[PDB]
Amino acid sequence: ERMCGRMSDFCREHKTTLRYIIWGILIAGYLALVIAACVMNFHRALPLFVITVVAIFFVVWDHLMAKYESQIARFLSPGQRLLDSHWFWLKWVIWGCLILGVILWLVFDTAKLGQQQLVSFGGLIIYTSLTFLFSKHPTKVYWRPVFWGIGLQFLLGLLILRTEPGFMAFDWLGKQVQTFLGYSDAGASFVFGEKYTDHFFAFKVLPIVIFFSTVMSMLYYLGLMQWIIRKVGWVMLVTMGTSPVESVVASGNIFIGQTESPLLVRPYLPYVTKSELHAIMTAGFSTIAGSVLGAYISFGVSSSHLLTASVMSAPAALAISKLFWPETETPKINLKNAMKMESGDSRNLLEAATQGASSSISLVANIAVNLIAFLALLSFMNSALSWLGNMFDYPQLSFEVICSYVFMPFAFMMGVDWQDSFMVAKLIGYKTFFNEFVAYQQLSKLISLRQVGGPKFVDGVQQYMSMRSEAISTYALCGFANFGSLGIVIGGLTSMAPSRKRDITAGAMRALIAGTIACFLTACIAGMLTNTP
Amino acid sequence: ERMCGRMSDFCREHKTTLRYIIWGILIAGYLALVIAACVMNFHRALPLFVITVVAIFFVVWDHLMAKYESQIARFLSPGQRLLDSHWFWLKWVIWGCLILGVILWLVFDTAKLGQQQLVSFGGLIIYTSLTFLFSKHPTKVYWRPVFWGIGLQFLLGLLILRTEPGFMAFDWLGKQVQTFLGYSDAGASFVFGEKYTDHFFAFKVLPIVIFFSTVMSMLYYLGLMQWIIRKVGWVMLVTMGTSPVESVVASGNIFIGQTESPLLVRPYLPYVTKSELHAIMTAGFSTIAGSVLGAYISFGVSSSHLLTASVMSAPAALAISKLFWPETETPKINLKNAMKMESGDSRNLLEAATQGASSSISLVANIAVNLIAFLALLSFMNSALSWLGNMFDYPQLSFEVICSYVFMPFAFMMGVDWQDSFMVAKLIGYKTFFNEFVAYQQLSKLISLRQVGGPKFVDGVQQYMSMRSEAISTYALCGFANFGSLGIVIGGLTSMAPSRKRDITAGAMRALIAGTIACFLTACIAGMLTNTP
Amino acid sequence: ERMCGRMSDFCREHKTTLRYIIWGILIAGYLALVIAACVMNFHRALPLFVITVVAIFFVVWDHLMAKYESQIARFLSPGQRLLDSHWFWLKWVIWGCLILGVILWLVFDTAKLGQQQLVSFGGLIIYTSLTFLFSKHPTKVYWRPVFWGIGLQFLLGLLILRTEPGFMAFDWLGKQVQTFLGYSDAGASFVFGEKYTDHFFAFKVLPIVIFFSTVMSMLYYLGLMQWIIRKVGWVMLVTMGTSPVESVVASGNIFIGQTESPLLVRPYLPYVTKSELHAIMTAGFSTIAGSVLGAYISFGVSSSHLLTASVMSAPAALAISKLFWPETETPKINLKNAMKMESGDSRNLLEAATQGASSSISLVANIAVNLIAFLALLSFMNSALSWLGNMFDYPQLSFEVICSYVFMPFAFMMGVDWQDSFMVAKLIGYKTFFNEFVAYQQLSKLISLRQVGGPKFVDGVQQYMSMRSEAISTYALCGFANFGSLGIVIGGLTSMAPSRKRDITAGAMRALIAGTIACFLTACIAGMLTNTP
Ligand SMILES: CC(C)C(=O)OC[C@H]1O[C@@H](n2ccc(NO)nc2=O)[C@H](O)[C@@H]1O
Ligand SMILES: CC(C)C(=O)OC[C@H]1O[C@@H](n2ccc(NO)nc2=O)[C@H](O)[C@@H]1O
Ligand SMILES: CC(C)C(=O)OC[C@H]1O[C@@H](n2ccc(NO)nc2=O)[C@H](O)[C@@H]1O
Repeated sequence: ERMCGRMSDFCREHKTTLRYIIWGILIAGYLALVIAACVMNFHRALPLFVITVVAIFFVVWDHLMAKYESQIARFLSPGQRLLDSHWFWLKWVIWGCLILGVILWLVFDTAKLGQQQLVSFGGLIIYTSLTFLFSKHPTKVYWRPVFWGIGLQFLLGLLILRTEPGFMAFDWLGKQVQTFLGYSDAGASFVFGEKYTDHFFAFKVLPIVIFFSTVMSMLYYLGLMQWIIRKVGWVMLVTMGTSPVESVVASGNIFIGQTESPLLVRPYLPYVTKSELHAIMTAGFSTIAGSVLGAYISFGVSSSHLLTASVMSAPAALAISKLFWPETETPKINLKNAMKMESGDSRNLLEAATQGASSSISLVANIAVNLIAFLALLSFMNSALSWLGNMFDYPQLSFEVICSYVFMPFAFMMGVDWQDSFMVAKLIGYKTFFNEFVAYQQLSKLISLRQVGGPKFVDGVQQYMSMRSEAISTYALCGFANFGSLGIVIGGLTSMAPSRKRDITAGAMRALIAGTIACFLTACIAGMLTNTP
Repeated sequence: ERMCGRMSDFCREHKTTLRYIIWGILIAGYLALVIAACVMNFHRALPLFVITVVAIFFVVWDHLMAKYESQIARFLSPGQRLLDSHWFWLKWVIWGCLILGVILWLVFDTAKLGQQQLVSFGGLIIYTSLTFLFSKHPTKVYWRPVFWGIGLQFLLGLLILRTEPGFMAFDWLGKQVQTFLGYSDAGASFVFGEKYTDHFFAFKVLPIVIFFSTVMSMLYYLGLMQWIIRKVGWVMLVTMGTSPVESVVASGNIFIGQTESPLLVRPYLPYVTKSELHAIMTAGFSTIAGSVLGAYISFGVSSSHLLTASVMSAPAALAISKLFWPETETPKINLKNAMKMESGDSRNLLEAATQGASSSISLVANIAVNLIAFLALLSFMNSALSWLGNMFDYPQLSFEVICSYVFMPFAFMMGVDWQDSFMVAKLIGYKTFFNEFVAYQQLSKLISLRQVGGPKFVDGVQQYMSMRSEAISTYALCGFANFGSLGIVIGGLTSMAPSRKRDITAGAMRALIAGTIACFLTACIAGMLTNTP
Repeated sequence: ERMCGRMSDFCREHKTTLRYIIWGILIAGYLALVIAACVMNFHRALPLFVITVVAIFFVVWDHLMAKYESQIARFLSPGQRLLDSHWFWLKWVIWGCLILGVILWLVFDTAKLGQQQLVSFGGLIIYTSLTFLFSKHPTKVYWRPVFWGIGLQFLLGLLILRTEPGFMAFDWLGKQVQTFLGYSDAGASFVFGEKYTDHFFAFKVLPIVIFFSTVMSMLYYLGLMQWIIRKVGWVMLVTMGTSPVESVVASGNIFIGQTESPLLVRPYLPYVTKSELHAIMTAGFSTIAGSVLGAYISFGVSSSHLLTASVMSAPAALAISKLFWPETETPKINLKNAMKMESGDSRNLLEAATQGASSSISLVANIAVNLIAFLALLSFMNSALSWLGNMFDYPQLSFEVICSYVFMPFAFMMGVDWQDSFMVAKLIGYKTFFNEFVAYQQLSKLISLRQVGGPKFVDGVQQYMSMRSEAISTYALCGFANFGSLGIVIGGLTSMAPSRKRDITAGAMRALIAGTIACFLTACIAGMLTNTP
């Protein structure tokens, strides 16, 4: 017993020092492995060396910003005062310079590119104007979030699309995510056997979703996801000027699904204002999760375009949300509380993985049941429309025919050419009434038809559309905004915050409309930047 | 801003007028489409014209009954007083006339028809007498509900079976329902692939259930289901004299499943009396849902017989409920509250569809798990009985052999001939211990064997039974009354009304027995009316 | 009415007499059937006669012990007093005799058997010593439970393994269980079709689990399971000296899963001491449920070894629990309350079956989702380790390679030979990180490779291992202790006893360690007793 007591006392004395020493030893061993790998063959060790260098740089940056925050603020303070003193006259100069730059760039670039590249900008203006017309509180609107959101969308699109080094990186990331979800697919062969490929949707895709959920739970436990969310949220906060919680949610939704994104700020969900809740819902509807990215890339959709649309949607979502539902009440939640995100209660990484996997049970069942019901309803609608048309000697009437004409103006305003506008409208209708999976499947069929080659017109029916229309469709359809998703989001949010149940239902439909409009704005910018083939 | 305010004021002024104008314009457009279709070719447009005519007739009837209710009541009032004044002597005359008519009809028709058809009437009397013997409160019984229920069953059966125009309509409706669910069958190919036919029960049937649930939720939101329920409930109320809530529930169960039927009067479940709760459970157990109708028709079961049994069961269920558990306490719930049914809270039709689809998740899983467990138990029971019989040199002993002898008297009393009574008893045992699905499957196998033709007796074992026995089996087995299904009904009812859990548990078994007896009474009437082949 | 009243009075008078008479008549009929079967052919009727004889003997024994308990206690009392009077000097004599017998038995047998058999006893000593070193309260320990637990384990292993009559009985029981669950396998063909064999794990095994749950619920309602639990618990209580509640829980866990084990003493969970809660958790972690027994036997694992390990684990679990976390506070719960177990509230057997089947829905879904997630994580881990190894010119690095070296000492201390220690270590790592199912699958693959025959070494990689190593692996891996089960057990126990939630969370890891240590002790005993092939 005496030896046990002495050992306990010794452990108590050196606890912090022992933890520091063991962590340092582990880090030193990792560095030794890296240096040995570099010594043996640097070319093979290049990725590990790059990862180590970037990790060290980020850690040093974080430590410096933490420790020296006061000094940096003191250094920045005089500049802010000088700018404020001269701001009154200088604001007009800045605005005039920005307008002149916009005019010059638009004229030169878009005029040289062609007429269609300019209709995209026209559609962007039209969409922003229409959102302003039908706003909840038109009189009280803050234009800084809207203008900064559009500017950030433009800058990100310009960098990613007009620069080859930017273009390649997103393709590389898309390939990596596809490979990760391919690893996901293989693991599900055990449970359902090697004949799991027979039932493609139920066996591959739903385990893909489950594995993504488990991985996200594990990363949340480790504390990586939170870091990236904080970085992007700080960028949006320091530029757009939005509230902290809505910014954090918007940053999270880029790689998190709509259902699980509010869990980031669940503890403060009861106290959020109506505007912030509408912003949360709009961000949820306007961005897709990482799980579907692999499947969509597999269909044939471009990885770079998908990732660019996902990144660009969040600023668009916030801007459109602010313009649609401007805030009229003070925000109670503080920045420090919002940025802080509680880690998983799971004791160890494997418990976090188990808890993350278990949650997915409901989601897959809901998705499958909803798909079955809505596809059956679509078949019945097609049969009934065909029956009705036969009376008037037009037996070809169907859901697709109606949706082609109904949604054509939106496709045309986005910058698609006249002929392909109907085809894009069909996809937009499929995305609206049914989940985007089917619309992306149709788009992949069209892309395959174009790639194979052959007659553009087998008969008076067009078979495939141009590359630029495909890019614009990829941007437009990158969202979870569906008439079926409306119910599940309402249910989940009301479950998280029962007190706010009355508020959640009121703003859901406006949130869905705002999400669709944000997708349209992203498509407009992409069309404006992409050249005609 | 001023223009927006003026527009808002103008919209506020004409709100009701604008809604009326837009609805009228839509109706006028529909009428124009109908008239154009009739002009072009009346023969093709015949169904649309008939539907429009019947809809207009029903709308006008409803409007007139609403507006002129007081005038009609005033006109009816003197007749009621005159009847009441002379009722004392006239009641004996009416009863004697009814008895004489019953005697004449029974004698002529059944005596000419044969002996077996008369045993059906004998069995009807026997079942009613036995129910009266073992009533909860034999002294206090109201015979008007029982007599009116039997009379309505007889009238509906007579009309549907003995008249060709009545017989054809129910076949037509059965075909329509079959096609309507076939639309669901196709829709589930997407989720489970084109090889879904490999696993027949799990893939086709459960999506059939899901689609039926979604369609029922959508119709409930629109407000059609409620209309038919109100009409049939009013008929039963004005003839049988039962309480309003039980009548509403019974009318709904004709096309609604037992699990979802109480949702019609969910808000008033806490305050219902014990007798009304027993009536609800009996109505739930004695009728089948619309979802299984398509599958059962597909197996080979006659559509007209299935629909006729479903329609006839509800009056039988109410009459047997009243006789078995007569009410001894006053009914609190009013007619207006009961007939009024709150529409779905879903904001839009598609939200209603999603919510209806989501609820079905539990039901399908419960059905699958229960079927797996009970079929495994059946296999074990057969193996153990065969093992025991071999000791006594009878290795063929099995569940079917015992159930053939055990349930033979019930089959014989229903009017089935002596030879086929054992085969009907096997089906009755399968229906009692396991769901009606397996029993209908066996009946379909027997019907196919009869239709193919061949030896009636391959050996001393009979292979198939006569057509009339098949009809009586179709009537007898049209119910959801099973031992396995007892638990789920109790769970659902307790979930809806936690306060009444003690009342729910006490009366479940009696309700199940009452439902089985109501099914037997319907089978007896069908046997009485159907001629010997 | 008067006749009904007279009948009711007559029934009330003879209630108890009538019930006794009807039960006696049924028993007499069963006896007549048995005697007729014996008359016709005794050889065929042997099993039924044996079952009847054993049942009669057990009923008579229970009745006699009930009625004559006071007389037996009075007869036993003088012996207890005489032993207590002379215990002071006699205890040393007893301990010395036990030690001398242990020395003689160890020397004579093991020295003859070889070096390998003795390392198992050495490992047993090492494990006990290590558990004693790191005890929660090392100063205060009661050694009688530990010594008696080890003695009972040794005796049971000796009887079952070294005697042919004992060895055959467990094989017979295993075959019976395998057939009993093969009955379940057939029953699931209906729901999933005759092509259910295509998806082996999802369709066969999960229905096996469902059927086991249903049968266990039915037996719990009938009241058989409780009888066996009481008998074994009384044996453990009268020999080991543990508290009644922990003994009751441990005895049940032999054939009951960890999740449902505390429901036996749920009402008293709030008042249990910390040590008793630790014992409950340890017993839960160290034993497998009956459902997996059929599947594991089907894979090829020996039935006798599986059943022997399951039986032996509970005494080992209790002994290790007491040694690791000794009790420091008084037990409030009484023996009578603990032994008494409330029966299921289900009204009839079929309601119990339905309720048992319904409960299994969550378990199967959780198991499938966890398997998918963890297998995907394993694939990703193997790919990443292979990528890292290639940099250092060792592309074969993988999870198996690391776990072979990491867990080798544990395998060696159990008595496995040097060459097979690494192969056993891979299985131990699989069991620790993932559920025992995958480890047993790998063991079955190895057993099949051995049985088929061929090269022991296709190359410098060993292909299959010896029989004794397979037996030791079977003993070692018979547990539910996994890093993922940590969360599920904590959640389940905390759901039952919110008051003790903090204690449940505090003492989970120690129980998880103790379960693996107890499994290792059982494996050590099995290795010590099993001869080298
Ligand atoms: C799984 C994908 C390929 C699919 O075809 O499903 C369609 C619907 O699944 C919803 N969904 C999906 C993922 C997620 N988190 O990863 N949260 C969601 O809500 C979402 O509404 C979408 O429309
Ligand atoms: C689904 C059919 C084809 C089947 O084979 O399963 C039999 C069991 O399904 C229950 N059931 C069915 C439908 C419904 N609403 O549409 N409510 C229910 O409860 C019903 O009680 C019976 O026991
Ligand atoms: C079930 C078999 C076929 C399987 O492959 O999965 C293994 C996992 O199933 C858990 N399990 C199992 C039974 C039970 N009660 O009978 N309670 C449980 O928790 C337990 O954790 C184990 O690891």
